[PDB]
Amino acid sequence: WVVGMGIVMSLIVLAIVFGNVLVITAIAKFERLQTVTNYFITSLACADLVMGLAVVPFGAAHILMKMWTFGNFWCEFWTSIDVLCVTASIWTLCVIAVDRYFAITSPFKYQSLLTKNKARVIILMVWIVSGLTSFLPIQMHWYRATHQEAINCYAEETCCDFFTNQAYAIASSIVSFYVPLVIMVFVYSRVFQEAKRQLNIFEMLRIDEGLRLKIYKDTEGYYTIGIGHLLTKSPSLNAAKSELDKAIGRNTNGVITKDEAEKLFNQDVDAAVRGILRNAKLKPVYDSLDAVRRAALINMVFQMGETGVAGFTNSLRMLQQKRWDEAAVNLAKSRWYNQTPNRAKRVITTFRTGTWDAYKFCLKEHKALKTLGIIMGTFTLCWLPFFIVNIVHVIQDNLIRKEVYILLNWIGYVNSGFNPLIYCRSPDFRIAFQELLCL
Ligand SMILES: CC(C)CCC[C@@H](C)[C@H]1CC[C@H]2[C@@H]3CC=C4C[C@@H](O)CC[C@]4(C)[C@H]3CC[C@]12C
Ligand SMILES: CC(C)CCC[C@@H](C)[C@H]1CC[C@H]2[C@@H]3CC=C4C[C@@H](O)CC[C@]4(C)[C@H]3CC[C@]12C
Ligand SMILES: CCCCCCCC/C=C/CCCCCCCC(=O)OC[C@@H](O)CO
Ligand SMILES: CCOC(=O)c1oc2cccc(OC[C@@H](O)CNC(C)C)c2c1C
Repeated sequence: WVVGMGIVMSLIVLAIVFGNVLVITAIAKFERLQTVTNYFITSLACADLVMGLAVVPFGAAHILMKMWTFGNFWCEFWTSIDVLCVTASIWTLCVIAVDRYFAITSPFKYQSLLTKNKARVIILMVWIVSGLTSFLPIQMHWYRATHQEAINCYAEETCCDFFTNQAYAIASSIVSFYVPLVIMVFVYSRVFQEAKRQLNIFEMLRIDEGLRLKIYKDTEGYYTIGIGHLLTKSPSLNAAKSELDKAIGRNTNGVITKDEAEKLFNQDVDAAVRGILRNAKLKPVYDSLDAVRRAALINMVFQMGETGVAGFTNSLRMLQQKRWDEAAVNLAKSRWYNQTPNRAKRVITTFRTGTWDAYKFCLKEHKALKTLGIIMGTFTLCWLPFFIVNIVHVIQDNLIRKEVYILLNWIGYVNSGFNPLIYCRSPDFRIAFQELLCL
């Protein structure tokens, strides 16, 4: 049965190396992925690669042989490297957390304030400082316990149990794990809050309309481009090409850039708003509404125009009277609900709750932030037990077993393999993985 562990432990090392060398190379070779965030992810993957190559294997040999085989020097270095990788990870995660806060609050929503060069420096500092705090206390022997069971393990070359004194145990854990952990959970929950608060009509309509850069057909079969910019009701592609050229002011050939579609969208939302205040029936309702329900109203007029939306006379009467669940029932009784539901259901829910709850993690940059959060969340779950039980061993020392300790450490080790999987949520990372896997 001890063979079982051997296979189990060998399969783990491989997945850590395979997975992480993939992530490293994906970013190194593909420009679409050479961003500040992915620079920090490289720092993360590096730490898990050194973990898999230099750390886990000698952890498996230690367990399976019930002894150290590698002498005192590598015993010390193995420990110092191990601690480094865990520390450099969590601070890198804390940095990712911080960088995303400054991005989401800056007018340049979703893009880092740091330059690529600036990001290289932060990483280098993280590694240098982590390299100090990890190696130095160990080479200088400041970590060491003085009780007999411990001093015996030191003089014995074949023993490499991590015995420390309670002072270092507290000091190392707080500075290495707890401080960057607690900052990261507090800061990143605040980035999640900013994403949701900063949601506006432009992102809303970008979610339930998409962006296509070449001429397509809507669900009605009318020619459309950009973010739901209708070209003509006519069923002639040349008439649609004719309208595009006039709307942009150049020969387009039925294709546009992201810059050109953005100002059509900006004119379209202006128009739907200008329509609202021009219309007799729509004007009052809009004023009565909070900035969120207002956005839902614009959304509709974007899809249907003022005349069509003013037709919901029953429902418009109640949004004005703040009777939210009564309007929502009358909006479901519609051709609009029938025609397209994935989109209507969201709009109605917005009118109902007055919240963005229906649009959570629908935007690409928001899906991107969720992934990062899943990395962070998983790292916490995998390591926290170990570190909690670490510090419980300092207070009442005779409560946690060596078997329990080692096992909780291995729940940590196995975290070095989860990131590459999680990154399969990113479409940019998928296309990258398959190109590299030749598929
Ligand atoms: C002490 C031993 C065991 C581990 C040390 C590994 C060192 C050499 C590695 C781990 C992580 C690495 C960094 C991670 C990725 C960044 C960003 C990249 O755009 C340039 C290189 C740079 C700046 C790397 C420099 C070297 C680095 C610090
Ligand atoms: C004890 C053993 C595991 C240590 C082996 C050292 C390895 C992990 C280090 C030493 C130099 C490092 C590399 C130096 C900089 C490059 C270029 C960068 O664009 C991506 C990271 C990458 C590819 C690093 C990956 C990790 C690396 C290969
Ligand atoms: C159950 C878990 C088992 C996991 C099974 C996986 C293990 C396979 C072996 C990995 C060794 C490491 C190989 C490194 C990865 C090679 C892929 C790669 O990086 O390719 C780049 C190349 O295409 C540039 O052009
Ligand atoms: C016993 C008291 O614990 C710590 O002081 C401590 O602080 C730390 C800070 C960061 C990383 C740490 O390593 C996690 C484990 O993979 C180490 N692998 C063992 C076998 C040494 C530690 C440790 C063990």
